[PDB]
Amino acid sequence: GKCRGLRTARKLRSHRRDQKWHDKQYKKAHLGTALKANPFGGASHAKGIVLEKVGVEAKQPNSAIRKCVRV
Amino acid sequence: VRMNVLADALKSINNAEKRGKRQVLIRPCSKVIVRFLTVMMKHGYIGEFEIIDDHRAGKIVVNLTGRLNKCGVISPRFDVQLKDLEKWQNNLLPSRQFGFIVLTTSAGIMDHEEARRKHTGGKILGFFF
Amino acid sequence: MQNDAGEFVDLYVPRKCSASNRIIGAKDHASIQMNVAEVDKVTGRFNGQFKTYAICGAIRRMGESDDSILRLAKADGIVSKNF
Amino acid sequence: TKKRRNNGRAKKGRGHVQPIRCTNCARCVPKDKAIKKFVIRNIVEAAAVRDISEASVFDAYVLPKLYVKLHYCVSCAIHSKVVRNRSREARKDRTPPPRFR
Amino acid sequence: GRVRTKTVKKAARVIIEKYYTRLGNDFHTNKRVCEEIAIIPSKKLRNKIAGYVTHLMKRIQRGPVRGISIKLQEEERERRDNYVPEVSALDQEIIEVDPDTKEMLKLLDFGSLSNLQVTQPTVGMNFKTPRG
Amino acid sequence: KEWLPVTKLGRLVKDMKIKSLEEIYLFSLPIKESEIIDFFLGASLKDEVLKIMPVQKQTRAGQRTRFKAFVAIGDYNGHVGLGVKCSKEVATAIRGAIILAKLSIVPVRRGYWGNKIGKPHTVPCKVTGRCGSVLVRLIPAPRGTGIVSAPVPKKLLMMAGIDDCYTSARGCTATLGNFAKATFDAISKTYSYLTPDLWKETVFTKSPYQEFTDHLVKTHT
Amino acid sequence: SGALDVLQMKEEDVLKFLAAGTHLGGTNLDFQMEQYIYKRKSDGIYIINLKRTWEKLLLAARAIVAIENPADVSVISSRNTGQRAVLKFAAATGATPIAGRFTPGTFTNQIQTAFREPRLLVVTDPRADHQPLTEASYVNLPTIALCNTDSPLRYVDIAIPCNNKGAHSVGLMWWMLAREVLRMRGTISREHPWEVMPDLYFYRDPEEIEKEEQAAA
Amino acid sequence: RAKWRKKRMRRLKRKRRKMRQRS
RNA sequence: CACAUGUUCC
RNA sequence: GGUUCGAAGACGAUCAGAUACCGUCGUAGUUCCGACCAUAAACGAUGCCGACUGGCGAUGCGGCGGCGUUAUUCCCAUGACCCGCCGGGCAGCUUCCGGGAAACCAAAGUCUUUGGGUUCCGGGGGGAGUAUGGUUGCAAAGCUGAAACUUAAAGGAAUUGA
Repeated sequence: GKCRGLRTARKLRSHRRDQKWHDKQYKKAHLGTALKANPFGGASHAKGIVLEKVGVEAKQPNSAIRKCVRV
Repeated sequence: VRMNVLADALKSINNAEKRGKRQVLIRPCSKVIVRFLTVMMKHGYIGEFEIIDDHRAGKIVVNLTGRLNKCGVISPRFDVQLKDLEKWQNNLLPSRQFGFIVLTTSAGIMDHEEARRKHTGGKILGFFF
Repeated sequence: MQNDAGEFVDLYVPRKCSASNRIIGAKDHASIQMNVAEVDKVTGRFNGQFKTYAICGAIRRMGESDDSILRLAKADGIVSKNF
Repeated sequence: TKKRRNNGRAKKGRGHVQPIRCTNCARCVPKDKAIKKFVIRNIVEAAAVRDISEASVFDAYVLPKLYVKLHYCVSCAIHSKVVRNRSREARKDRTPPPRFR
Repeated sequence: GRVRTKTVKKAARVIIEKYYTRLGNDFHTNKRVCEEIAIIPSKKLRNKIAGYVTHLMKRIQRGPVRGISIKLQEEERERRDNYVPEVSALDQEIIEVDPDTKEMLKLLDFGSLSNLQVTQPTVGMNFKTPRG
Repeated sequence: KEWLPVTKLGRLVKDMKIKSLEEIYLFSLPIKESEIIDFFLGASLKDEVLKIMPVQKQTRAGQRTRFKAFVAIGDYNGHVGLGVKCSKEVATAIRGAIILAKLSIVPVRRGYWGNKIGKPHTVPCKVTGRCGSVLVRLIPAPRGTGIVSAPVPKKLLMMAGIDDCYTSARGCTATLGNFAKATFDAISKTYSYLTPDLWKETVFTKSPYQEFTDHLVKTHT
Repeated sequence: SGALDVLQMKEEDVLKFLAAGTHLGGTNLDFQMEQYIYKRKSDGIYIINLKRTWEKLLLAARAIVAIENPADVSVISSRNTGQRAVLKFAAATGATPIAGRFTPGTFTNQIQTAFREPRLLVVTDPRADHQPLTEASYVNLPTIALCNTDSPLRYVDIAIPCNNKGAHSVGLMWWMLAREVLRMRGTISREHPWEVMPDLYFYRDPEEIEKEEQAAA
Repeated sequence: RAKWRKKRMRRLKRKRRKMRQRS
């Protein structure tokens, strides 16, 4: 790195501890706020009940009417 | 300021080896430095050296040949055992055809190939290839 | 380059520059052999033998070519030692 | 993308100098950044030099002169057509044009 | 309002190089000389080249031409390049020799010379152009 | 088919006076004729078109596109090279990369690893090559491992006959133009890097121009 | 060359350099020729050592005769000051001349008519002949350049310090070189001086050509 | 110009801080 | 001294 | 205390619209002192110390020596020029040193031939320097500082047309 001593280990991994949070992959897997916001809640499949049907207008040139469902 | 006596010595001679000088002037002379090049005397990588042994930090003038492409300095001085003398050469040396890792031990400053013989590793200095 | 048993396995041995004491690459397009004629000690005329030298292209592109060959020819006695 | 070594200014160790006002406009430019034309000017160009001579006091009276140090900015010098845009190979040529006429 | 192009100039020059001896000075004199020595497609093109043929000899009559290869001029340049002057100005009896050039000769093999003249050193060693 | 010689070293090929192309790369005289490699080692010289890529130029009237082909050449014994050609047609761009690929062959160094028994299988030392932002390294490998590298530099490494290879790269390797030529500098560095085996000073053989200068003025201009 | 009893610095050559103005240098200095300069005289002029001129002439004259074929040795003088000397050396020694207006591509284009592969190159000065030195790094060609105290030493293999500016000083250089290269090869002896005068190689201004012709008539 | 892209957010903050004290 | 703007896909 | 200039604001012209550019004013301000705030494209967009590596012409400080010129003319000695050099001070030209993606740089070089020492700081673009919390300030505001969500792009250098 930038500091190159022999007993700088606390200078080393504390200067690697806090920008691990600025990495998105480490922050996502260790901050539970998105885990709370995960509507699966740690799952992969979920049952659902329909209340209406919603037609979604598509994007820029590739345009159509998309069949979407309120769940 | 001046932190290392051996790192600046190898950087000064590598700055002139790419240029092609035959005689250079290195500002320090340490106990480690004067017997550091004696390893290259037994390996024939650099020509014979003359020093100015005075009441100051002496100046060493070494004869320059082309046999040493680059001598490397590592900072700081990591500890090396014989459970990992094969470990560094996988990332540090070009091969076992040539390339040398030098170490300073209780036997003295000495090479990894002969460190296998006397069975003593330890405090390390650098590598020349 | 020779093997365990002692046979030269390399397909050629590359040249060496005599100034910087380093080898010459296969695609070095500026390396030059200096061909120096031999002068007889009593006749002064051409003999039939040479004192060949070599210079690399990097020394040419900084400008230290002639200073080296003067030093190279001093050791071989071509340049006068009194100077 | 960087265009000059010194970016239109002749400041290398100052950091801060005294601004000066321009001439064509009132543009506030630092002194070592504006173009300083020390224009030399005779009072009458071609017309009255013969006309003063027939109404002067002494024999071959010498005419006085004006010395004003103009300070044009970047936009005011190009609007007065003094400086010119140059190729990047010819930008480094900072020698002044000669004084042939 | 007339410029000789590349086609006219390449046809006119090669005619002069090979057929110098057959050309004259008036335009009409060598105009029909060019008729027999080349295959000219049209009446106009023959008169176009031959004017520039006559235009170049006025350059030749003025003096030598850069882009031409004449055997006679080549021999005349060899006659003047191998011209022999009188005795050399390298071997004189009077030679200006600066004070600082003696001690390099004095420490050499021939210290004392015969036909040399020691000169005065120039007092005041200012030799550089003013700045600006 | 009937070759007319031009270059001075080119005449030396047909006179049966030079034994191999190794003496040319001893003296490193430049090569401009493309049949000399065919003459000596044109038996197993194998061609391969890497890729086609429609590079384009924007013009005032319409659009303007010309192609570009990449070729790795060699026999499976020490000699490989690279060829680059950007031409209008895919046929001429492919042959242009074929025809210049002879002109830029660099002999690689095969060396031993540990014991020196058998055949030289790997790179003698750790060397790298520099061009653009793509980095590549020739790392020695143990016996019987193979060319452990990306598929495009994998092809150029078994293209020379060097078998055990280890690599370590950095950069936008998707630009394989900058990635193939990075190996080219690395393999060319072996004959520029000084070896402790090659501390023996080289006796200077006399140049073939100097050796055969009598014949160089009697059979041509 | 080195301490050779046949090849000392000669008395009859002493008077030629002093009258010509060869030992005088320029106002400035190039960093390369520290060993080739004795001392600085008055009014900013350097002094070029004659012993260094003799020795570097021999090493230059070693390589000329070492190439046993003089038919493939090229000579360049793009400046008009060395024009007259070098042209007739092609006829005398056997060389191939490059006398002004050099064409780029003569060493890389196989289609050009003037496609050459010589063995040795002769340069009157590196500044006017920098373009020939460019292709010297692409094809392996030795060169000689007559260098001043300010001339660059880029892509120059063998260099001889002298004055490449004065008219009387330049034509002395090729004449003495021609007088030497004839001595190593078995054509002309060494005890007797050469019959041909050194004035034959001095470039003459066209002002004096029409003026000396007046003295003839 | 990005200078008043910042100043637009600055007017939003003064408006948003004033409704804090109203409650 | 003024001159602002030319609806989306290719 | 307000000379000049000049936010806000007013008036006269242009505009289809000026709440703008132009001109006439003109308040806070711009000037000084005592208390605040600590933001700038605070830029060399390039942290600090230290060894080495192209020359070249300069300039400034101090020191060394020297033909000579000019004043104290009345010289020793001091000054001003000229020649070099020494440590560094802002610097400048060239470049196949070398680096870089290139523009370019003698450092942005000594970097896969990877480690001289050390501080601050970034991890795709937005959301966002935002919410909240704490803290300084009379205030404007400053410092620290998110998340949900959204996107297959955002961006830098370079070539050619327009």
